[PDB]
Amino acid sequence: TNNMARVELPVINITSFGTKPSFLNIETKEFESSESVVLNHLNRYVFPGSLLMGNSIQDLNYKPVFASLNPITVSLSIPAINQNTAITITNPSLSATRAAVYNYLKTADFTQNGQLSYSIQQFSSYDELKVAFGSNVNSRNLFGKNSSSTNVEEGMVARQSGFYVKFYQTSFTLDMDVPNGSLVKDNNFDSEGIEPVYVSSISYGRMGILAIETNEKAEDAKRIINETFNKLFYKKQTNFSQEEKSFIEGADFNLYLVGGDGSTASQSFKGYEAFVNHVSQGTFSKDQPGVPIFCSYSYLKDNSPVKTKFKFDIKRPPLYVKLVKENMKDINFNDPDGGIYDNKKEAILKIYFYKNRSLVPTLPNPYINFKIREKKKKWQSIAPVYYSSLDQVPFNISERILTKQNTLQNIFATIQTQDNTEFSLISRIIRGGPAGFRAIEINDYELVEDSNYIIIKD
Ligand code: NA
Repeated sequence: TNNMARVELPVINITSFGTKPSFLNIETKEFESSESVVLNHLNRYVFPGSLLMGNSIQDLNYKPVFASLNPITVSLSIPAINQNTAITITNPSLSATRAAVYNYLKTADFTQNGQLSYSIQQFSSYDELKVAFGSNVNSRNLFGKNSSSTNVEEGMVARQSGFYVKFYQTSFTLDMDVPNGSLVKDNNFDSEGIEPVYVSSISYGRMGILAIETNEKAEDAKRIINETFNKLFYKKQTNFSQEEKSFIEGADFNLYLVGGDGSTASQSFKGYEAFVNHVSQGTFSKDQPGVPIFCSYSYLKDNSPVKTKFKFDIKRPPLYVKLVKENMKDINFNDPDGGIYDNKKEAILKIYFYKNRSLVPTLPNPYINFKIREKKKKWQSIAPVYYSSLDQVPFNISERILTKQNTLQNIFATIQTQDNTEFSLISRIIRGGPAGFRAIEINDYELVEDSNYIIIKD
């Protein structure tokens, strides 16, 4: 009605844990998007010219501003068949858009599958999927991740590796010409003091965001996902390999589908049959030609593009480590209680790397330093000495700090402690020689406290 304030859209702050979208750095990262996925409950507000409260778009809590609008001219493209046609919509509204579109399509050549696209991103927090939606939508709620599993933080990838596949089929697009003058006819409308935005570009069709958690290794998961999407989604081919089918059988899949008929589907699944049902190309027709899957907005005053700003706070992935004695061999070389008792306890030391206290594996980068203390207690006597417990033995104590990295890039590492063998000496105890202690060598190995990891001692 009178003057209007431009509400600055806040920077969307995303905390991630070792992950970011592939298009970055090519810790903190700032970047921008200009397309927003249109959840299908909002489709009625997403049409060329649609006027929305300027402070209501980033959280997707669209609030329309009722106003009388001048005619608008849009380019209607079917990109799968490189067709472009200009149409003027005299009275911008949802229903003016649909009447123009449906009427054009009844006579036009169309597309069965539209223009295909997919892209893969790694992620660790479900907040990061906000990037794929191009808004501050609560992606945790959309994927069912706003509750805490016992001893695994809420909103997180639970398995080793998380990936999301944003994939969509664009049947047609609507792109406004920049208004030559005023988008609105008269400035009596009530925008509650706030400069509004209007919808200036829309892509139509169907879109999914497929969340994939898996315990396979990130490098192999990215590869398998990409190759199966290429084969199935791009090339309509179901002949997968033995490697692909088994990854599909073991991965957790969570699909958020912006259906091309207006429906919204959240589907969890597993298995090659399900994967082929949900990743196969949808099909369009003239009576179901697609619905808004993403859009872009422009400011009313100056038609300038509304930008959604993202700031990733990339934290270090959580690292839990457990020292474990494997292939334990305990040999009593003799023991007749006629002098001799010789026990040699040997094991292969392994550190296992974990994402959380539920023992989900992780693969720390090869530069993180793991420290293991070898506390050697050594004690000898020519004749056997009686101690009620080993606490009372006057050990010659000595310590080494062993340093190890995940050189071989696995979810565990063997800690070699001696030349030309993988075995560590845990204890050599000789008794009698008679029924007391003649020689005690025990190595107590324990992880050393460090800021780069949390020790699980179990
Ligand atoms: Na939608």
